[PDB]
Amino acid sequence: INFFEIYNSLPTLEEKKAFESALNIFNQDRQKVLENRATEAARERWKHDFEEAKARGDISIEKNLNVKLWKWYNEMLPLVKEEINHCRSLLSEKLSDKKGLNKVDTNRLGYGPYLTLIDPGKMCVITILELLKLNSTGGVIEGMRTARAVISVGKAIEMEFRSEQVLKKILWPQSIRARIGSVLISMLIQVAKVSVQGVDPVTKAKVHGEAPAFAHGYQYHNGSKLGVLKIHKTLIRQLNGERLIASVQPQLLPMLVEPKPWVNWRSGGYHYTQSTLLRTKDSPEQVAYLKAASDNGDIDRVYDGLNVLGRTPWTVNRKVFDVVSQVWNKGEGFLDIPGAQDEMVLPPAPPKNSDPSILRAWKLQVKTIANKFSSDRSNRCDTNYKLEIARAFLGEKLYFPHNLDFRGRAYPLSPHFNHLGNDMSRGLLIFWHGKKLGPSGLKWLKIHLSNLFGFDKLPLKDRVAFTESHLQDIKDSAENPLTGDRWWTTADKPWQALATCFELNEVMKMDNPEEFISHQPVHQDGTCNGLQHYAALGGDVEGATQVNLVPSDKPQDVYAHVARLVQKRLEIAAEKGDENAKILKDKITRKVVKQTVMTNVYGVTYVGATFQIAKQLSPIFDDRKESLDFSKYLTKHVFSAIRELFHSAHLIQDWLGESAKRISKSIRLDVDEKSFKNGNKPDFMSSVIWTTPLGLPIVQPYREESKKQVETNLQTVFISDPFAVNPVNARRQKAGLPPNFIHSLDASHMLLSAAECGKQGLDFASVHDSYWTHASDIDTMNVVLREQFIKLHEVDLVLRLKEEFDQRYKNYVKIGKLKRSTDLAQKIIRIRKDLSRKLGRSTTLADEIYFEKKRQELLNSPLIEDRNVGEKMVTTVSLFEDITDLDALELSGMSVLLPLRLPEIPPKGDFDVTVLRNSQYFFS
Amino acid sequence: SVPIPGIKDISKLKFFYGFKYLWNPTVYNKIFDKLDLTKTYKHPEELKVLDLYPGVGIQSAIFYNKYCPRQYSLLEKRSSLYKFLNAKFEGSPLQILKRDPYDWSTYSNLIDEERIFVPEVQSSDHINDKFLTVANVTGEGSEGLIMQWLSCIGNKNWLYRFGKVKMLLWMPSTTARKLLARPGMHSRSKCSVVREAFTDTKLIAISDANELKGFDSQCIEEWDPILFSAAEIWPTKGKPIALVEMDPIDFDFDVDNWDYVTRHLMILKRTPLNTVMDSLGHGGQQYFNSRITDKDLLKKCPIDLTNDEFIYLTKLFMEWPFKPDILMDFVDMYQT
RNA sequence: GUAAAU
DNA sequence: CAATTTGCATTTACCGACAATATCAATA
DNA sequence: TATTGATATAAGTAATAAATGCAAATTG
Ligand SMILES: *O[C@H]1[C@@H](O)[C@H](n2cnc3c(=O)[nH]c(N)nc32)O[C@@H]1COP(=O)(O)OP(=O)(O)OP(=O)(O)O
Repeated sequence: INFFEIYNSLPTLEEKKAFESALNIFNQDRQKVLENRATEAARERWKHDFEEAKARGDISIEKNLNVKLWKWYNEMLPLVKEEINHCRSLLSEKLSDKKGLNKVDTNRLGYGPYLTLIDPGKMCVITILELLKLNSTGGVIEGMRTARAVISVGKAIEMEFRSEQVLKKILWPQSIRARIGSVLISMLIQVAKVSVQGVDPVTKAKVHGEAPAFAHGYQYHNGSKLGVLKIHKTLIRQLNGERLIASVQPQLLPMLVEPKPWVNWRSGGYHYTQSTLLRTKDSPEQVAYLKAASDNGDIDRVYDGLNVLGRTPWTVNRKVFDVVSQVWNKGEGFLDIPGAQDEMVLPPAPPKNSDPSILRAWKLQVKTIANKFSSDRSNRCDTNYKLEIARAFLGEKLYFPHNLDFRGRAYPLSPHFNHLGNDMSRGLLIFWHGKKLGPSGLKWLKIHLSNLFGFDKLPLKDRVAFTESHLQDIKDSAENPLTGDRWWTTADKPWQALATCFELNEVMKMDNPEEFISHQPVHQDGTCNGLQHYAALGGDVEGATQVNLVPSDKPQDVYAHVARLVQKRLEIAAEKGDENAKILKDKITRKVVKQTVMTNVYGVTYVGATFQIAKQLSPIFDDRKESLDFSKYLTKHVFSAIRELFHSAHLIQDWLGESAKRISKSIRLDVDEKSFKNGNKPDFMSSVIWTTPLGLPIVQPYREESKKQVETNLQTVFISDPFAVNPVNARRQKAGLPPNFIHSLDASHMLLSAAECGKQGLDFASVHDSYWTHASDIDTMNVVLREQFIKLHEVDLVLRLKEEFDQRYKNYVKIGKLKRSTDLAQKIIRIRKDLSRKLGRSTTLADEIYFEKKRQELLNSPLIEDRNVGEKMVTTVSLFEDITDLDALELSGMSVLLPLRLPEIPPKGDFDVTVLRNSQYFFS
Repeated sequence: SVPIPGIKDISKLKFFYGFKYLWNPTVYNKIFDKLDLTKTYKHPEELKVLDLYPGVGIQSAIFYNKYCPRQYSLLEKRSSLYKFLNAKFEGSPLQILKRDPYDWSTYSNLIDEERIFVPEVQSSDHINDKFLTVANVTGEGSEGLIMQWLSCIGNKNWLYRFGKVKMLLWMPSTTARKLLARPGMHSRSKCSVVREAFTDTKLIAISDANELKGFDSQCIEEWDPILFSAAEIWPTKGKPIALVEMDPIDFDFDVDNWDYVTRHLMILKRTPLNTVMDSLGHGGQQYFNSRITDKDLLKKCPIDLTNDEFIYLTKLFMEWPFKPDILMDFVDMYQT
């Protein structure tokens, strides 16, 4: 059924409201059935399939696959019951401390209580689905890696146990998950049977036989063993023939009921499925900090912004869907779709008595061909799954609940089909609600078409003139999308341009353009968002002017400026002998310098710029494989040109990086109750934490993960422990502080703007930097954007950041060396010797830290006696407070506990941020 | 004839790329007396001989002086050693070249296209009396080169298309210990298996006396190594240096399937053979239990197995109807 | 590796 | 301290990345 | 009596020392 067309045909708005209410109350049940995962339902499905196929007959079909799965479960259940009974019989007084071989000692007590809780059949279904779900994953040709399989089984059992528990605490360690998974997987290896057919090398005749469906094994890769589970080829073909995705768990799909509003981090998004506000991969510190902030109640605005982002309804486009369907039905590769590849082709076997270079080349050719074939197959499967979702959800309300990564940027829950996808997935989505085009709708729609061609740096007048100069082309391209002028496929973003051409054709055909109702979103794309935020932070003038902060009637583009600078530099340098200039002088385009310049302020080294320009030079005819010399030369020249172009941003970058370096090399006082045991060098357990204006706390996890071997029934898996703590990473914190800070400031701005737009009754959809609204409400959206950016950047954010660092890392001690000839060093030596000569220890730094903590406890408490004692108690840290120039103090030696100081803020510029209210050419 | 270098000239050099060399002519004299080169090579005058990684070249000079072969060629790419050899052996009948032995293109171009050094192809029945090769791969991380040459022995493509070419190879003591293990020892691995299958080597010289504990004590008697002090090698710091002689022998098995079986049966070494056959493929354990009738074989660990029963296991595995992609995989395991 | 953002 | 070394901007998602396992050594 | 730390595995995506691509960093 096509509910969208019925809604559009509704004459009266009251009728529309009644229809929406009826649709929601009817579709609650459909959402409930769509959201629920099928384990027990899979059980009776398999049972019914087996009982119905027992009467009809026996074949080798998908029904036969379900029958054999039912038989596998039926044979599993006695084994699981026997194992659980064996575990339960051990719960009596534990007479033997170390007898019963090693299984009883190391595994029976290890995972006894864990298996006895969940129902056996649920775990059997979980493991069967888990193994039949991840065929050919992790680099294995026809199987999965053992560690990934066992860990996934353990986590699935965790989720099932928690789902049972809430309908009636603790989260299991990684080792327990690994052991449970290994036990179940080994049992299924034992009990898996399937009939196979093959040829005999002696009889040359078919010999029917039975072999286990799953078989453990090991494979090598560059001198490293790698455990692997293998699946028989017959099961592989049956899984391939099992439609596309029928029994393999579909878990995350767009909703139909309006999403549940966010109130706390645990409750949000889907109705009956738990969700989290932050996508914490494996870190517990982020979860703890987010829970503390939510309990305090300082993230309300984030909740409102996410609710507004997830409250907008979507529909699947119809004409674009028809075009995609007609392109896909040809079974080939279009400009965008890679296509479907039929067969796998290989070069013939070379003679073994040939030079080893020939064999090596043949091996590389085979590997490359296999990788290309598999990449094409994966892309085809992804596009096919997207099209299946689009066809299934055609003509019905779609809602996209959102979350935030640890920085704060918003991403939808639906991973496969969402508005952040590629151009094909972006074309297939339009707003459910329709708005009156109005006097300004035509202009903005024409601007959108103009800037989907790449013409986004032209004045609005030039853009509308260009759009109106191609009315015949638009009409021809929209009247027959395929087998015609093919003008839409020449766009920079083809399918969005096709949809906008449809909308323009309809509005041109209409006699009265003002009353036309259009559902097409209009992309208002921010220009150099990172540079804009850097200019707003530092308060620069020239940097603000070059990034369209100041009001002007003509676009200013930094990427074009740097491209022209590079071209002039090379032309001056091309006179004598620069053959690299001969190859690349006029062939320098805005894209390469755009990428390099835009990433430069985040700390891109030479290798990153080289790789970026090499990637953006491959389709520029220079070469297909070897462009590294040209790329290196161009990176050198680009760095030489940009070294002086940005100055205010670089100071903030350097300050943030050095602050990250200082924080990541500091040890606190309180948690040092247990000595670091190295005598001299402690282990650092401090990570950069800061709070954005929206209140969301960002904790850079960036920890050095240590992996160990934990014994399992199958093998010993090499895994890490997420719950376990460990020292932070030295380089990642410094390398990621400024990118994270800039990528969180714009996310905060987007959240504020979305909240205001929702308060103003608008439809808002934001792809990170860019924001989508209707073609009519663009003016109000722009006003809201400017107002909210002004409110966000009316304060010196870096000053508040330094204040937050000072308040949080208040009593932190760094370790550093001092010159022995210094009088202060001699005083510190005298104090340490006087304190620790009678105690016995050789003035160990741990005792000094403990006594400094004691001084902090005494002299900071408001007790008069405690204050007097603190005045009568002096330590190394307490003594070293006379001079505020800690760096200038030090400028062999003995290390002491230097206090943690952060550098002075870079000088804030004299620029008025408010001026951009009239700067129309700032975000468009 | 050819002036042998001395210790002072060697110490004047700066970089040796980690390769350890011996520089006393007495040890080379006794090694050549004991080694019995002249018995296998009926006419050393007509012998055409190739040398790999010469370096110092003292052994080169001693060999040429004592035997006077038809053509003895030095293949080097290291700059300092090449300059040293060019300076010392100026105008010598010794042929100094500048090519890198690591690349197969070096041998291909030097033999086929350029025809500078053309050995004569003989039958694979007896030792090629007209061709001899010498290698000095003593680098820390250059074990892969030796192992690839060992594989090329079986495959017969690199230099063994000419027949049963004898090699006098210098290798680190640990590599020799890995490559000279006997069934039941704790140093047994696939490298030892391929060495035993393709060649019948005999250790000749070894630096560290205490290092002899690693090898099988039974075989030391008929090997009779020549012991020389650790201070004899110029790069005194580093691991000991051993010598092995390579004599390829005829084989009656298929290299690819035997290699697959030995590689997948050496991952689990200490596990009994009863439960390790499952690693070969789906259901291989049942078939191998049915086919094998020697129970002592099933009670033996893969370390205890010698190459004969490895060939046997390969033969049983060929007749198995439900064999996996042993060759149909075509060495496609992982791209990353 | 491919797509998405700066 | 001058000489040698290490990794290479951040994020999300998806597929085929995710240095890993087994056996012999040392210690609590 | 377990519990850790060490080492080989494969075998062209090498090693070495040269000369960086350039900080920014151990470290000997
Ligand atoms: O070029 C990549 C690619 O071939 C492969 N690779 C890495 N991650 C994946 C993945 O998730 N899926 C597939 N199919 N292939 C993958 O590894 C090659 C080399 O990677 P790098 O060593 O450059 O490391 P990284 O993944 O971080 O590279 P990049 O994506 O930042 O360029």
